[PDB]
Amino acid sequence: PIDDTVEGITGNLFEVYLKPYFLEAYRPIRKGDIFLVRGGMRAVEFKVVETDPSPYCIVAPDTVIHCEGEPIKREDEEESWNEVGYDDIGGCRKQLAQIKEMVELPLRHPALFKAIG
Amino acid sequence: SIDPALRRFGRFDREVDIGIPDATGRLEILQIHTKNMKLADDVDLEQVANETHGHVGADLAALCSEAALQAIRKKMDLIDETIDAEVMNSLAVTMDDFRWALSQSNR
Amino acid sequence: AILKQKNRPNRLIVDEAINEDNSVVSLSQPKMDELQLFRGDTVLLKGKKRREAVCIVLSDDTCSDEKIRMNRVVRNNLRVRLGDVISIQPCPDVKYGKRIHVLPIDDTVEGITGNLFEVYLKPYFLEAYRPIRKGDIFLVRGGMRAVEFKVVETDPSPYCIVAPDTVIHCEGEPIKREDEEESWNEVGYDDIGGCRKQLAQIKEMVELPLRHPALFKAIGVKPPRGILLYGPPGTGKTLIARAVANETGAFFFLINGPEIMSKLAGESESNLRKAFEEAEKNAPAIIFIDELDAIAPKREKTHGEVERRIVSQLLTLMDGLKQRAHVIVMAATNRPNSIDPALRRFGRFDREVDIGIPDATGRLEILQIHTKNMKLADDVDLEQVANETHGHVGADLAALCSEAALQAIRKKMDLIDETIDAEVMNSLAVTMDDFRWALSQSNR
Amino acid sequence: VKPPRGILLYGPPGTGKTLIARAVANETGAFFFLINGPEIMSKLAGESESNLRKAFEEAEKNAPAIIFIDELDAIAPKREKTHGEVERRIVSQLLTLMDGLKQRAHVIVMAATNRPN
Ligand SMILES: Nc1ncnc2c1ncn2[C@@H]1O[C@H](COP(=O)(O)OP(=O)(O)O)[C@@H](O)[C@H]1O
Ligand SMILES: Nc1ncnc2c1ncn2[C@@H]1O[C@H](COP(=O)(O)OP(=O)(O)O)[C@@H](O)[C@H]1O
Ligand SMILES: NC[C@@H](O)c1ccc(Br)cc1
Ligand code: NA
Ligand code: NA
Repeated sequence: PIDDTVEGITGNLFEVYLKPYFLEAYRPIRKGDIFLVRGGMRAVEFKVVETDPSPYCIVAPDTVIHCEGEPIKREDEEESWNEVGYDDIGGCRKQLAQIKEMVELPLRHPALFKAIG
Repeated sequence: SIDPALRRFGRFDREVDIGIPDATGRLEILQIHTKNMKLADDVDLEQVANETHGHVGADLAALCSEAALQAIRKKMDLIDETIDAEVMNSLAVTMDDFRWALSQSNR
Repeated sequence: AILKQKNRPNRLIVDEAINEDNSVVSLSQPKMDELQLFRGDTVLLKGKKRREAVCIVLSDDTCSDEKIRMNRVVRNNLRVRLGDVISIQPCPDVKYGKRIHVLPIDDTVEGITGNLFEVYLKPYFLEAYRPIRKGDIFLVRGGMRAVEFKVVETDPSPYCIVAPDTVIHCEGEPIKREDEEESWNEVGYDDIGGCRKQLAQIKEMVELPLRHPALFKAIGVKPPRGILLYGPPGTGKTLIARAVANETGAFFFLINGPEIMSKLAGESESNLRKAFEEAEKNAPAIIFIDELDAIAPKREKTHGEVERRIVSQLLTLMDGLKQRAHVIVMAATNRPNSIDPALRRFGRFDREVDIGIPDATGRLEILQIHTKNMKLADDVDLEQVANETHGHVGADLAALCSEAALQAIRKKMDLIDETIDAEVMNSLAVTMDDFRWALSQSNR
Repeated sequence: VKPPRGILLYGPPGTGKTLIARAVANETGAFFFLINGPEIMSKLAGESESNLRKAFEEAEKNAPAIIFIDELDAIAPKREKTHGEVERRIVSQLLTLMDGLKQRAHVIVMAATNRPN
């Protein structure tokens, strides 16, 4: 688990979050993946630190899931827990599209504006 | 109400109207603010969206919190340091909980 | 290997009294049948911190099966709040007491002189066969005040029935109110009349954040942060806020609008910030802002930059309140269209409750509340008083009751003319003529 | 039971409001402390508030006492008719002192105005 995302939770996280997430879903996963699971009026994050076979596999009914060890530090990883994104915004598609266009070049391609007047 | 000199060329050069959502937008907002909740089969978020004319996103977010807290209050009685994940993950918010929230008049 | 049942039928949720007597608890009739209890039976109640109480159980046709009605004296003796759980069992083996020892609680008898036993204890126990337990604190009303006593021993021990033959001993060092958990001069929901529905709404709003604060480090859902109470002056807005703090066990910090605004520039803002920090440090807490409009009028009605700075400071402090766990801000105004609308934004004052003027039934309840320490003559007709006080608010009715009592005293200070005597005060009756005199004055 | 704490006397100038307050103090043997509105408001910022507070403390120290505020409206007009933050501070100070009056045993405040509205 990623430490900040399980603070204030107690109990069996595996049974509550990981089992339903993977159950008969045959999810493909890769070593180094960070994934988000929702339930219980919160969201928790986990990191895939190893797989066998390596470095990716399908999590199948026979797959054993190990969860023992030192929790991951959220500051050491790139993830979106509790960060708002466009997926958190409903019912103003056209206004958001306008704003996206307005900021695309200055925020995503800033070097452009030392080339052009 | 703001100082019109703020709209001069090179200051606030663009304006965008973020209005009130329509029924389809309200449904999307309700789906966003329940995505971490367990909703019972009888929850009809489309009905909630249809009857919340004029509400904005903050109103809908407050409604969803109110419904979830009502659900908890109803099932804190039969249970009464750190809360347990299995308890929280099996609690379902029901249509009755949304109906209770929609029937309060103090917001 | 070493266990026992968990969902026990004798675990009940604590609910408010309908019968305000210290010795009585009420159950539903089906629950009494399930537990094989009968009207008048003595029962043993178990609460928190291994506290116990002995009471007489009666049936009540409005009690939910899973709840028990008990007054605030019994709740304190059991160390429970409304909404907590107790257990109840039959207590058939209670004997008539040979002797008991009781002591007064010091603060509650200050300024009284005379024989407290004869004035308070004798009428309280007389032919009532009250069950009592060692360690009980109980409240007795009369003489236009309330006094408190502690049961420090009983024989047999640790509980008995106080019967006509029981000897009551009262000699020794008075009990220190600070060493005990009791409700003397603390306002509760039993001190509030004529706004049952509004109080029920507020109770629901604060239940989880003030009573179950750990919940909100488990879940991402947001509770109410600010509750605005609207209504004319004197409708009990401060009373409600205080009562909710007391009944939930929350720290209570009062901010009074004029007091903040009497300060110099800068000191007003420091005092607001200090209030929120003290509340956070003692959370769960309620901050109550009395006369909010003195601090936070609409920008139209501000004629100064120091006044605008103070409103802005309050807005910023409300915004910080999410970072302050288990703190609820309640605020009161009688000019709701007068306060700054930015106060109603999501995450500031998110809820509003209209505390209106009471109706005739509510006025009667208020009159009963404000006469509960008085001796009322047989001819006092509080229903008549309630019927004729249309438009009055709680403060008006409280003033009326004081005025009637002082008129009664003036009429019987003449025929008598350092410390007043309990027997004099406890035998003085307020009469209908005294209420009629009060109702006929026009100078309030 | 609570006695009256403050008594407002209303009437045109010269109808005996000060006379009444003085006479009640003398006939009851109460200490009498006069606060005159214009005199308070002639003081610098801060001195007005200190003088109000000092009046209530002296009355409490000599109780039973009557504080009489002559020309109350010079100190405590409606917020409409205040054109300054020092004037609003002074009204607020008086409100706070009245609220403290329950903690000051046997002190009655009488006040007079010819503009009660
Ligand atoms: N609903 C009520 N029940 C009992 N007493 C009340 C009620 N409302 C007001 N009072 C009495 O009026 C007085 C002032 O009430 P307060 O809470 O200060 O009113 P507000 O804050 O609304 O101005 C108190 O003595 C209080 O007991
Ligand atoms: N009712 C009265 N009886 C006798 N003299 C009065 C009366 N009312 C006013 N006066 C006289 O008028 C003068 C001023 O009265 P004062 O008490 O200052 O009035 P106010 O305070 O109402 O302005 C005093 O000399 C006082 O004796
Ligand atoms: N001094 C008190 C002592 O006489 C006494 C002890 C116990 C009991 Br029960 C009553 C009285
Ligand atoms: Na991170
Ligand atoms: Na105490």
